[PDB]
Amino acid sequence: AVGACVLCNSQTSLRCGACIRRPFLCCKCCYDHVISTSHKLVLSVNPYVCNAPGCDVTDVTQLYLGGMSYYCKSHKPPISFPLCANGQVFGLYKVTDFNAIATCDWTNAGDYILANTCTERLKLFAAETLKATEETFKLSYGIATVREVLSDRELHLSWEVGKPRPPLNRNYVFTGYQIGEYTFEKDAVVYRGTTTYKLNVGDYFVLTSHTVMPLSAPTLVPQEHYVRITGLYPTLNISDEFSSNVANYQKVGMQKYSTLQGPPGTGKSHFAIGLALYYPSARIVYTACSHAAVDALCEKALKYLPIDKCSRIIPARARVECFDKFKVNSTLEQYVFCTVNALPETTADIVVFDEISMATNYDLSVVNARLRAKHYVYIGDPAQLPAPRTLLTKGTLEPEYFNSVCRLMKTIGPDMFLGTCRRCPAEIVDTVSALVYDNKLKAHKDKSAQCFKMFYKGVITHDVSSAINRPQIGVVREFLTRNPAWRKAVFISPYNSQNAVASKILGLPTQTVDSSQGSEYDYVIFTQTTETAHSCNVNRFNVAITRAKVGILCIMSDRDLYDKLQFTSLEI
Ligand SMILES: CCOC(=O)CN1CCS(=O)(=O)CC1
Ligand SMILES: [Zn+2]
Ligand SMILES: [Zn+2]
Ligand SMILES: [Zn+2]
Repeated sequence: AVGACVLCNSQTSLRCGACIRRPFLCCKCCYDHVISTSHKLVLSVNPYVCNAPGCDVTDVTQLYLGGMSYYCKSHKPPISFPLCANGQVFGLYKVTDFNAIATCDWTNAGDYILANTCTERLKLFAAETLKATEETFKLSYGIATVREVLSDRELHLSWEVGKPRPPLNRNYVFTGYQIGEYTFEKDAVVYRGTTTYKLNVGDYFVLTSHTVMPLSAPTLVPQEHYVRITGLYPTLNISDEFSSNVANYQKVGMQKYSTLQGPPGTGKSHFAIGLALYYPSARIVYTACSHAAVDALCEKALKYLPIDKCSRIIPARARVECFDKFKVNSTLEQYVFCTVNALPETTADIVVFDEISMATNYDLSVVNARLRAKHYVYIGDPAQLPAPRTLLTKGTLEPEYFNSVCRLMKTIGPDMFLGTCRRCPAEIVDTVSALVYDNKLKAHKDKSAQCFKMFYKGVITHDVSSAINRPQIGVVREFLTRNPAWRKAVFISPYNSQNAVASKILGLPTQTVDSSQGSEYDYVIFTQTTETAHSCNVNRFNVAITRAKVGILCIMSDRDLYDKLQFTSLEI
């Protein structure tokens, strides 16, 4: 218990006992904390509790130092000094924002705003506190037990009484009982196990509540600007394919860390892999939160980088399927592709962190703790989707508050901006450029004349809280009969329940906006489903319409976003 203060680093024996993370607080900061919050328990080698037998006084403001022990007002000896006096709490080696982070329930957007506008040490305290809160909230949910096994992909569940039921979607991953991780989609429910096991009745599922480790490293290391490219050796012979990013790869070698805002289809993966061709002797660790984002970088590296110097790090507890073409778990390879949670303790000449809007400050800090690099490159787009904040239910989380990297890209601007979209028909590029990019995203493709929009509110039904709009799926069914080229389209919507109904009626492959991020399809059929803050979110709208290479059909509920779509309007 000899540590450093989380607000001014002043060494102390004091730790707040009411805080879920028990931060070390100095004599002056422990006081401003206990005097302005319900948090009154103070800890050291021994807690600040009354030493008199059977006495339950633990409030530090009601306690005194009786020589070597602590006593309340009713038990203190004549020669006793209060623990709280002169703006200090008695201890060895003798903040409004710290109080709000220590006592908030993380259900409001203002909680996340603060966790990102506060000092660096408070961002790590905020990130452990939030993650610990999120993990103890997983215990609140009830146990699901297999009642009847219908087939190899359908079952019927029996839920625990008294405890709420967690939302049935791919967002929530259960642990079977240790028969492997499992997931469900909606009394006919679909069951998907990470490990193929002959489903037994009586075997139950519980959400994987993992221990929240403390954070040591900052979210962002302190910025360093250099006059020359440092520790990296460029090629003079640089492939014409990657010539557009040569000035940007040099900016990467002349700064400790750099930010790259890359709208959809502007060449983020190409920039990331081309940085390896530009610094060809440099050891690069490629990281992202999801296995899908690490795999998309693995796909781009298979096409340009030597496959024998590549390695895909897969955690021993292999959850879902991964990239198979690289030698697995060879930590020492020049190119290592790995998710943030599976990152080994290693060093690199460059660390590339992709899909930065999906990172949390907890993820940012983990990467700085496991990887010691000469250069760090953060690639993503703050106009794309952030990580789901399971506790947040009141207020909207704006892009400048997703993480430190996004906060920077939205305030001081990004260091590098990929300004030309090569994926989308110009109708889509023109819509999202005006919507989220201040008219600075340019269209490489021409207008495809295959981008359509329909204003159809339909009928909104609900499977618990996940929404369905059957008349919107019916309008799509009518459209498909008249436009059979759209047979190979991917169906996208903001709700998995709309996607389950569209899968059975249309037969199209189905994807939620959130799971479609970073993917591209020739044709996209999007039904807005509802007029909610979730379905009207401009970042989600931006991701939804930028998945299409050739054509898109948008069946809209919101007049604002429908009027903003620079598409050909249809009728029926
Ligand atoms: C030369 C400086 O360029 C930028 O900062 C790029 N900026 C364009 C408008 S945006 O897409 O809204 C935010 C990114
Ligand atoms: Zn302090
Ligand atoms: Zn506290
Ligand atoms: Zn007492």
